[PDB]
Amino acid sequence: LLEGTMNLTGETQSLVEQLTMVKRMQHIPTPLFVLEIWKACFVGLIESPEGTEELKWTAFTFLKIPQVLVKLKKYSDFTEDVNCAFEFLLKLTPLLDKADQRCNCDCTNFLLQECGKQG
Amino acid sequence: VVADVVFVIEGTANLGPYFEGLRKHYLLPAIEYFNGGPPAETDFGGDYGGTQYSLVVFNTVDCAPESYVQCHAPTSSAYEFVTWLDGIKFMGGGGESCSLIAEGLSTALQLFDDFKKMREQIGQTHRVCLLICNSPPYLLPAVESTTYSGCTTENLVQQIGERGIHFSIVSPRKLPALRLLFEKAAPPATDVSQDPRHMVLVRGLVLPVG
Amino acid sequence: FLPVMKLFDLLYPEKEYIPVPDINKPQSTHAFAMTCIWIHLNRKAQNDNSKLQIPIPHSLRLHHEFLQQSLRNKSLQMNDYKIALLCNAYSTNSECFTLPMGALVETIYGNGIMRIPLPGTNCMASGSITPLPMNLLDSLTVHAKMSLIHSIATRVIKLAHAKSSVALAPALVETYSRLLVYMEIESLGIKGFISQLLPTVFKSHAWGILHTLLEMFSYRMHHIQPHYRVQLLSHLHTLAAVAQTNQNQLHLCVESTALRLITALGSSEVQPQFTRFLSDPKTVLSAESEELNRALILTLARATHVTDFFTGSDSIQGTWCKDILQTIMSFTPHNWASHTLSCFPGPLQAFFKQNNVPQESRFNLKKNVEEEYRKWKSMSNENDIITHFSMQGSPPLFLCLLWKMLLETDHINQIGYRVLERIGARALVAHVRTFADFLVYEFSTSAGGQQLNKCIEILNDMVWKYNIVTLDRLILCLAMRSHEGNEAQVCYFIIQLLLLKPNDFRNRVSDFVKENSPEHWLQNDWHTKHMNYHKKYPEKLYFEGLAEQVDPPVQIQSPYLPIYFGNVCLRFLPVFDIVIHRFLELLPVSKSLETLLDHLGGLYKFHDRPVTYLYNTLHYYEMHLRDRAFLKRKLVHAIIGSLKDNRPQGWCLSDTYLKCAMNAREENPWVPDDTYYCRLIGRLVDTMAGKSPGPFPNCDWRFNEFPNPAAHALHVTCVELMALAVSGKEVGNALLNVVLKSQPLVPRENITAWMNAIGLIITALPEPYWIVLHDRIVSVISSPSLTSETEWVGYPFRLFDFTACHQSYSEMSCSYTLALAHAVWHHSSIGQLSLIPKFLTEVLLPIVKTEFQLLYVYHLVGPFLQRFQQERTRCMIEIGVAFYDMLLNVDQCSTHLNYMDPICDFLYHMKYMFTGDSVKEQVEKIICNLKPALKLRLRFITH
Repeated sequence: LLEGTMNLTGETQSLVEQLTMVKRMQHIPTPLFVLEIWKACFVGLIESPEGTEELKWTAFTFLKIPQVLVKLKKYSDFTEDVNCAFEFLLKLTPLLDKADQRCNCDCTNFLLQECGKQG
Repeated sequence: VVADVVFVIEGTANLGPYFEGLRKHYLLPAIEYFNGGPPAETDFGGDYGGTQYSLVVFNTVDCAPESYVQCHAPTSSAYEFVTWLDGIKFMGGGGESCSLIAEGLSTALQLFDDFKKMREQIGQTHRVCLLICNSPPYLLPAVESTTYSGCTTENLVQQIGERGIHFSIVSPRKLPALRLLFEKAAPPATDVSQDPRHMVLVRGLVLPVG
Repeated sequence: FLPVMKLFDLLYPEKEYIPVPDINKPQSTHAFAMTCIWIHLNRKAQNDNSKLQIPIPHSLRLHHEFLQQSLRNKSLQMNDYKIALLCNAYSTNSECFTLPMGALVETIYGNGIMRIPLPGTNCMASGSITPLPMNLLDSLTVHAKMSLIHSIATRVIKLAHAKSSVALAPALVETYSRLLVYMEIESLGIKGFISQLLPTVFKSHAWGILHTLLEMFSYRMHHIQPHYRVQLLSHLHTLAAVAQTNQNQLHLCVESTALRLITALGSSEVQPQFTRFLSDPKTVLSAESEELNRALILTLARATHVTDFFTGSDSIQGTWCKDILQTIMSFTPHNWASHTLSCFPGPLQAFFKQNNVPQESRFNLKKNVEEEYRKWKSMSNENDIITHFSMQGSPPLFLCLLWKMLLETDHINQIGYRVLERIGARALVAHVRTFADFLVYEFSTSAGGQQLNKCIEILNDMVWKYNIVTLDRLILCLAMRSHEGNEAQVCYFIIQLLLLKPNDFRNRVSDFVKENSPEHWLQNDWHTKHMNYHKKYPEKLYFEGLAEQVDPPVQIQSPYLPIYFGNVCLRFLPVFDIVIHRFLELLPVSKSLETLLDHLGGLYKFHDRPVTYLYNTLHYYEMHLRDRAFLKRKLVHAIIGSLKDNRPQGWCLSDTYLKCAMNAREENPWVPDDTYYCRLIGRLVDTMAGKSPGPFPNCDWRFNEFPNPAAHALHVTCVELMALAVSGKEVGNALLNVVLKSQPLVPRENITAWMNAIGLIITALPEPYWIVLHDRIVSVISSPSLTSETEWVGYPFRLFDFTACHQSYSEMSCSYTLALAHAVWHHSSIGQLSLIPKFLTEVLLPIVKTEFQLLYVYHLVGPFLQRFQQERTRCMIEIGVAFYDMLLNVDQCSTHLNYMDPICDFLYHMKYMFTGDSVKEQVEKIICNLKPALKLRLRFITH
């Protein structure tokens, strides 16, 4: 949520380095890790003010975060863990419905097709 | 009746031991005469009409970088005035006999000017000034005052005597200079001393005869 | 009191005088307040005068000078609020107070001027008819009001002790009624009214003052604390026991006042009030009048139905109701009708199935009537006639005798009025009772036709032309009978025809509702319109028409008592409520209720509590009105639309109800959507949150039936929900889906107030509305998220923490139904909570199989063992056994538990706090069947 709010324009490698650091400090399982990434992205999209910030948050969740996950996969059985995290997330229907009301469309469909495109 | 009471006290080692006696015999009854009946904790400040008391305490020149006069703001409570009279500490003095009466009188004059700009509901009131001193004046003209700088005690007490300010002197030791100043402050156109040693001359105010 | 001075110095920094405001506002009395404080400090400083004298400040000298000049003026009138300022400032003066005090009292007492006549004969009251206005009494202080109260009380005591026939002033009793509203003069007010004033008025045997005070309490009292109401009911019963009440005007007043207090006992005051009079049950019951006892039993029925007192039990024994009902069985053998008995609670039905007293046959009554008829036509000596037909203890058939007399002779001889005058008021209602049975038997046996209209005309002339019986008394004695089947249909047909065939009641009702208004606190010309009515339709109470139409016309000149408020239309109203309940109880007479509410429906403008009446009616007759949606619609629209003139737009029903459900049915009932229910619950959360526009207009809660705005919002919301044509399960599910389903208009970060309002609303509704929460819990217990998928297997003690809703991680109906279940059960009465053990051991226990469901049931029920251990201890034990049984099923049907430690600590906490050792024998069978680790931690349970 900090990288979304302050530096959208930062490079993904610094963010991947920081996230791998945090995963090594407190020993975080991969499904809970990717779940916290998606939950943070969606919560920050819902709480965004209307205007440019909402466009910036949609870009961060839709484009930057999928690229960050790809770099984590190279650095690290990632597909099973991200699929587990997606089922973890799909239990949370009120978050996804609040997001869908702000997205004016089902945003989880676009997420799943985008993560399919990235592999 | 409405009264603008200003006390001018010499806060030095002389008047140190004698002050408690003077307060019971003369100062405390004088406050009661202005405020009928003794004060106790119900009197409230802030009535701009009415009697308003004030203190000016002065010093000698040995408090060398400190200021010479400590003035207090006007109060309508006689009780706050009594606590102020308790709160004086007499610590000054040294190798001298005189004190800065000109400073205390000049700030008393500035008090009476600010009083005169304050009360406009009444044109003129009972404007009473007391001087509780134990010492002859210095020969310095007044230095730490604006609009009354460079004035001796005689000129200032002339300006007190004209314009209708009732000037009084309470002294525990009988002195010539104080008597001369009292004679000079004559308003334009009774033995009150309980103790023979005390010299008390009151132009204005009523104190029980002893 | 001296610390007020520094506060005044803080709030008032000024240099000059503060100007005097305009006196023609009441709020200008708030502008003078600190000067009245200063006067009150000066007058206390007058004691030890020079010691701490308090001078007026320089800012307050102008207002003090204004008060000095206005006291110095002696030409003082009530046109402005200068009189109020003078009373407020100088209420703490001995002789400076009397100069405004007499100035305002003499306008309302009215000495000297004239004597103005009250209706009837021989009534003359003191002159003044205009009372003090409300804003004047609201602009005095408390001490001025206490002095005015004590002055008026002493005046009424003196005029009581003067034994005078000059009645009390109308302005005086109107003003005293307006002053008993204030609960801050309480020890001088209603407490003194019932503890001191009324026993002395009874002691001096006034009957002039007593009738005024009972009239003022019946027609001008709104918010009375319930113990005063029960004390006054006891005093009315002791009064009706004594005082030789041949006065029909006094006995009618005390009987109608007790009827007005019984049926307006609130549904939750009954049990804590009547447990105080339990050892002395006779004090609060009538011993002679049966109808008040039947009204008390019906009030008991709807009180123990609305609060659900009897669930969690099925025996009436061991409860406070048994003593009351037993003491009503003596003094009043009376058997309830089946249609009426079918509506009661269970234990009341089991009580009234026994103690059934048999009754006389129809033919034996007919033979007895004919015996006394031939004895009247044969015997001729006048004093023997008068003594025989009014023998006390003889079967009362005298009104049936009169019926047969004016049926065919069409007149009455001189002697019957003498017999009636020797009977008195107390036995006369027994004569009305047997006359009612005789009426329904003869009307059943009569061929309907022109003979039927002859019978209805002679009954109408018995009511009005001869004035033998009052209409509400007759209709009450008809409606509270015990007849079955077609006889009950004939009785309610008699009531409908008697109200609707002549013009004699429709004229009085129409003329009263077109020319009056219920807001008596806003009116100053009440006595004028009262005299207009009582001129145009005089109410005769001591057999005046019979005294005229007797062939030697006997002139009676008996004195009438003071009547300021009372008339037949406002004496019919509680009887009309009972009658509407009787028409709902019986099936095939609903068209009579439709035409009654069409004609006499506007009379409910003057009902002191219409919305509580509708809430009690739809809540108690919900099983009957389930399939008659049109009748329920007609009832609520009549009772509400009677009031659409006085009270503001949108006071009761939502506008989207007013625009859709105010239509006729074309077999398309308006099925409401979720936006409707979100609007309703939004109105309740906005009244309870406090809102400056406010979804309701703001009223004067000193003069409503609801004490605060929240109770008003809740009752009109529940009336609107029960008045729909949609069944209970759909309304309850839609209320739950306000919060359970995802919804805009329901903000996150404000969800707990919405769950709070759903708890209050759906608890206050009948059984088929709040039973659906059990189905929702069952729907989430058998979910894939608790049973098969722990795909989100997050620590369940996070998952069932609802406050997780802080971050947007609320799971689903799991935590949402847990939160709404806690919000509903937190507001539930104990009779509604006591259906939880049946729901555990019958529904939930055959489906708890995994550990998450067991923890969900623990999270669901565990916080309410405090309520069970406090109030009803069977159910705590049954819940404890159910907990251990579910633990057994999950230990059997699972490989291992991950959370054996919180389960074990919960069970030890439940033992050491709530159950103790009542669960000993039945627990150890369960503990011994567990797996070894759980047994190793649970071994200390068995000691």
